[PDB]
Amino acid sequence: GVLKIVKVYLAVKRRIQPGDKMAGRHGNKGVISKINPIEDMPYDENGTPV
Amino acid sequence: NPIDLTVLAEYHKQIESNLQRIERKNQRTWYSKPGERGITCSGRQKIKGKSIPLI
Repeated sequence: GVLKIVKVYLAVKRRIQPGDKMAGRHGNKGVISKINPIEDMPYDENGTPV
Repeated sequence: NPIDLTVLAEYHKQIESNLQRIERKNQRTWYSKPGERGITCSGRQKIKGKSIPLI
């Protein structure tokens, strides 16, 4: 019944955003609530943020 | 000398025979049977949905 077939692949790139599910290897799940800037972070005495 | 439409019947038979030959060839090479291995491709056709208002 079919004359010819055209197959089209697509590729897309997914960044991260509030809503995704990340989880460690010990069973501690989580949904990313906020996405803060760098300077609102707890930094230690050496200056590097967390 | 009565009336005559023999040429009409010959013309109509010619149209029918030519159309039957063309449609027999198209239905011969479009619904063929694949041999010993099967259908070498797949259809894969899918239809999604839309947002259709109802005014």
